[PDB]
Amino acid sequence: MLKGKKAVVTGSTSGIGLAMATELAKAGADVVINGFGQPEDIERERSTLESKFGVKAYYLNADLSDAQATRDFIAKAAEALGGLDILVNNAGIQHTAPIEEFPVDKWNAIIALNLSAVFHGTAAALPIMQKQGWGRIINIASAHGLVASVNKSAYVAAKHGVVGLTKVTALENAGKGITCNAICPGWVRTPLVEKQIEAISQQKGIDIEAAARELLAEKQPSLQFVTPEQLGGAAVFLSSAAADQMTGTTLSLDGGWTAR
Amino acid sequence: MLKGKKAVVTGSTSGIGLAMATELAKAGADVVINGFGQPEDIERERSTLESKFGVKAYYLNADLSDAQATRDFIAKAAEALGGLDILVNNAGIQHTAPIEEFPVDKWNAIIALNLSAVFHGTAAALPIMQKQGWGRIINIASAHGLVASVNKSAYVAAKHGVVGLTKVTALENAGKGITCNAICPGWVRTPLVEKQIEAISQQKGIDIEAAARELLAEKQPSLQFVTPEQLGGAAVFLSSAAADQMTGTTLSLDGGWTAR
Amino acid sequence: MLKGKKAVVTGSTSGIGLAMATELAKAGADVVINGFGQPEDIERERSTLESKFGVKAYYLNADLSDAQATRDFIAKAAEALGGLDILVNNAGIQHTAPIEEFPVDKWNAIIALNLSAVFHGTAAALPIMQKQGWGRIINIASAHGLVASVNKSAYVAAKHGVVGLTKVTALENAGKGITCNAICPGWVRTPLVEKQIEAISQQKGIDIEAAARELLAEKQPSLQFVTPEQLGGAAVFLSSAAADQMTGTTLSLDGGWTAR
Amino acid sequence: MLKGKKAVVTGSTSGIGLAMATELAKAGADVVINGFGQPEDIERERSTLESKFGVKAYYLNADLSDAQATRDFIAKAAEALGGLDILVNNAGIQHTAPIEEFPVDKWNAIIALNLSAVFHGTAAALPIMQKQGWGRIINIASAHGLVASVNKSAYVAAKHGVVGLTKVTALENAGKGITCNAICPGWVRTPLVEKQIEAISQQKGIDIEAAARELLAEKQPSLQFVTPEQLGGAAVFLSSAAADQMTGTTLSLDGGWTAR
Ligand SMILES: NC(=O)c1ccc[n+]([C@@H]2O[C@H](COP(=O)([O-])OP(=O)(O)OC[C@H]3O[C@@H](n4cnc5c(N)ncnc54)[C@H](O)[C@@H]3O)[C@@H](O)[C@H]2O)c1
Ligand SMILES: NC(=O)c1ccc[n+]([C@@H]2O[C@H](COP(=O)([O-])OP(=O)(O)OC[C@H]3O[C@@H](n4cnc5c(N)ncnc54)[C@H](O)[C@@H]3O)[C@@H](O)[C@H]2O)c1
Ligand SMILES: NC(=O)c1ccc[n+]([C@@H]2O[C@H](COP(=O)([O-])OP(=O)(O)OC[C@H]3O[C@@H](n4cnc5c(N)ncnc54)[C@H](O)[C@@H]3O)[C@@H](O)[C@H]2O)c1
Ligand SMILES: NC(=O)c1ccc[n+]([C@@H]2O[C@H](COP(=O)([O-])OP(=O)(O)OC[C@H]3O[C@@H](n4cnc5c(N)ncnc54)[C@H](O)[C@@H]3O)[C@@H](O)[C@H]2O)c1
Ligand code: NA
Ligand code: NA
Repeated sequence: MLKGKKAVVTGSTSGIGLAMATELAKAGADVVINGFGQPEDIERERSTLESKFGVKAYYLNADLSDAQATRDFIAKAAEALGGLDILVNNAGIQHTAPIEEFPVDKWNAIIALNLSAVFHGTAAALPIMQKQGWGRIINIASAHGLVASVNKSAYVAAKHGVVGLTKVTALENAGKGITCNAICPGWVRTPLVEKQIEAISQQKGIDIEAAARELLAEKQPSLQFVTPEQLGGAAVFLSSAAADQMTGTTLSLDGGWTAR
Repeated sequence: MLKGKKAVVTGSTSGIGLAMATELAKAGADVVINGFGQPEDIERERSTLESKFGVKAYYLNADLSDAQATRDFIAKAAEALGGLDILVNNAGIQHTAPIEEFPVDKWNAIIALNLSAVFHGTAAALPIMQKQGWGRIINIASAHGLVASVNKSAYVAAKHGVVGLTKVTALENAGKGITCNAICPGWVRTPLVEKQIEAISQQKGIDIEAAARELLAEKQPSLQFVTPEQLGGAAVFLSSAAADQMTGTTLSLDGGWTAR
Repeated sequence: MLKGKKAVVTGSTSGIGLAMATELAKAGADVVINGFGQPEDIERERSTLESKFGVKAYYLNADLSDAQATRDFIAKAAEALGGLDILVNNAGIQHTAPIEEFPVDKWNAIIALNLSAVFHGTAAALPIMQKQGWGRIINIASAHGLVASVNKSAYVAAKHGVVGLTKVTALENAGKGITCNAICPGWVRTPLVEKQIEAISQQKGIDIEAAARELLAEKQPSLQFVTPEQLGGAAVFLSSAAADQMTGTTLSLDGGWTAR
Repeated sequence: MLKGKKAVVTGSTSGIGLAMATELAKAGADVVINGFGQPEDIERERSTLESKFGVKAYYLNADLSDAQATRDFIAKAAEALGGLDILVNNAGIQHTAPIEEFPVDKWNAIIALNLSAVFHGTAAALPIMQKQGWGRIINIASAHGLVASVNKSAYVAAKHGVVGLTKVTALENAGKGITCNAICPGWVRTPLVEKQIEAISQQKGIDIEAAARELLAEKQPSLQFVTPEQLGGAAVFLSSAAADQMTGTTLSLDGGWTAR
């Protein structure tokens, strides 16, 4: 547990990030959440963190595709929390197309959010962590940080970048009480994946649940989705003392994707 | 936690394996321990598992360099425990020499224990796990399962083998409720490493603690040893529900060794 | 050999790229070269390709940190050559600083050139290669595409990105007669590295050649630099028929860096 | 080219090894071949190396699953050739079964040949290479040296072991003029694979060529087999000066297998 700890999760209004936020609050951390969505939904999430788990929670809206906005977000988060012990760099987007058709503006958007925001958020968080001699940076990469699939040039590039950046962060901070690791999930049935399921379903002329099975069968040997709650549990483990010497590495929760 | 669970740890009379056993018993598992040592020491360890943690504990002596003895060990362990939910394949040895000088009998001994015993123990455990639709196989590999160092041909080969075998085990059992993963530690200050520290100390004409620092500085960016307790905590995480879709992968606790 | 082939090498006015260009021309390819430098030097290089090797050579100035300029460069290159069989994405820059001090504009410049230019150049080249059913895309990544070092966040990220992008390119084009691979060199004594050598020399108060030895000793077990000519030979091999089923992979020429 | 060079290829009476031998002889090396088969066939192969390529060729029968026989084989090979510049450790076997059914004697046979023979052959060859300050050790691993498939526990373990051993060999010999690398092929249509094709064909009730397509489609994105001649060309490249700083690494010729 994490009582007393101060955590920030990017892209935590929904999906994996919301589950990360929830598991951290359940472990006793105060939490800054972030991301887009309907204002009434975001506020109900923020207030639920506080009323279920007895922590402080803050929502800071920032579009993390802008470098300065990300750096300012971290400073505001730290001010809200009174410190910053755990940063989860989670916000991300996807777009599928073959390379020769891949929109330039989608390349730029995915690099900006999925890769550069991790750099700017880390850069802003590190001096706070270095001053207190304790920190956790948890980057949400992907199985696509280690291997590739067709039609995902920007995302694969970005996620491979995140894995590299994680290593660098870990080595620069080696021995300082700060670790940096990349969680690399396989398929998790959030809206980011439901769109891909829907696309397969129209391509193949099949019901959505058949399409979900086809999506799994191609990549994920277990034939089951990874859950956001599992991922939250992994982030809680990374934040624990057992993981004090776990740094610069990848934690794959991928149902076997990368074993073959 | 693991209340009700039945665990076997090979090479658990001392070192990392003893800490694994201890963390599993603390989480509520009954435990079979194994390995060499003074009989009075081994019995005090066995009885301490029971009296501190309120579990059942058994010591089964088996030299796991013999295939049949390993397979018979698993059967006896399962009979003692009334089942087998978690197998930790930990027992291992080391010998350093350059390849052209590496004793053939040391090659054979390290392959037999560090690689083949993992295969024979898994083979014996799997049908039990397959019948109950739940299992954890946790192989203790090394950073030397992913990268190399000089003078460790047999050990590096073996540990790379263990990582491959882990993948295979995971894929054959994908979706059955059984996962298989390899913990890959960096330096942990057990007697296996203290011998290497002593060897450096004589080579360099320096005190043991200087030698320990030199051993770390060459490989492990954090400049701190991984602890057996950290490793036990990782094994407990691998046994948890959060790790239900973690299979076929490596969990590096290595102070940054593999990041560079 | 490559008689008849049409090759483009980015960042080929000096360094590794010039050697790539030279080895390709020696194998009989016509070559488009690119990059910055003194106009008289660039023209002597262009004319030397033609007069020593009896090929056609063209210099096209393009700043490949601009997406549209890269895409237009490829189109102009193809028009000059009358086709495009081999693309070597080589141009790159470096900047060293720890993350919290790393200039934002240097992050952006290194991502733009070292990662995004590979994407835009590939995207423009692919349809030409797809129409003729033969192509080679050769991306110059680095040992820093697979592992990290301190103070190189942007470059490591970018080069890891290039390795991911290489995979994607290879899978999208699998079986079409087009391969895509990443050459991953260790240290090569170009001006990009001589600046780092000079920096070590001032930090340590030592002569340049001592500093060059220290730079090698830390990373590169062979204690010798990789040469640009070796790299050119690797690119020629990748362009050969023996490499028709070599695709989506990395070719490390790194003196052992990534083995440990 | 390799005029003057002295090469040994294990398991070169047929398959990949025969093609390796042939490409080396074509490049001008004298060659020792090895392996099982009909005596009239083996002698026609030996004499053909000499009469087509104008080199000396020798057949030495040794069962390389025996350590001493392997070490004695190398000594006899060196005596026949008058030296030993290039060793290709190629001989291997396969057996498919799930782990719990995998015969113990097949585990032992595959570890002995596919892993331990590489160690014993390297150990015997190294002192010869160290004395002349030049050598090439080329280990034939597999895509199964980097990733896994079901029902191939022993082979995957062994091939992962070979990749580890390759690294160690390279680091111990770093800077001595000796390199060690692992070629990692995907599917190559030799008798080792034709048996697996036949097995699929009976499982699925389909013609052999359909079965060959299914075998490729599952693993190898290019949908085409790697050829033995391609592999021979890779071994010739590894033996060249361009590869003087290529050491401790893997060269994947796998049609994209490991990119996804
Ligand atoms: N779903 C999966 O299968 C899967 C697998 C591996 C990795 N991932 C990664 O997990 C992360 C979360 O994915 P998800 O599936 O939960 O997606 P999601 O689409 O469900 O959630 C994305 C979150 O990011 C926020 N966000 C989007 N653009 C933003 C911006 N510019 N600035 C700030 N916040 C922004 C969204 O509002 C939301 O909170 C992403 O990095 C994704 O790449 C997902
Ligand atoms: N110490 C480290 O730095 C380190 C790092 C990474 C991986 N490892 C691995 O962790 C495992 C445990 O190592 P350790 O450092 O605790 O070593 P250790 O020498 O302290 O303990 C080895 C244990 O194995 C037992 N054992 C030895 N031979 C056996 C045999 N033939 N049959 C049954 N049991 C036998 C010993 O009695 C003891 O219980 C080994 O697999 C080792 O490779 C260790
Ligand atoms: N030198 C090494 O040790 C080493 C090792 C591994 C990988 N690399 C990579 O090899 C590649 C070449 O490096 P190098 O050492 O030859 O460097 P270099 O500095 O000697 O040459 C860089 C080349 O890129 C050109 N270039 C720079 N900015 C450009 C721009 N915006 N547009 C177009 N061209 C531009 C330069 O004019 C020059 O031709 C880079 O991608 C580098 O990352 C180098
Ligand atoms: N065929 C493939 O798809 C493929 C792919 C990747 C790696 N490999 C590896 O390539 C190597 C050659 O495989 P192949 O497909 O050519 O197989 P093969 O069965 O066609 O040839 C095997 C060769 O090894 C010899 N051999 C077998 N047992 C031996 C022993 N005990 N001692 C000495 N020689 C012995 C055989 O006589 C023959 O010369 C093996 O290491 C295999 O693992 C093959
Ligand atoms: Na893979
Ligand atoms: Na490494």
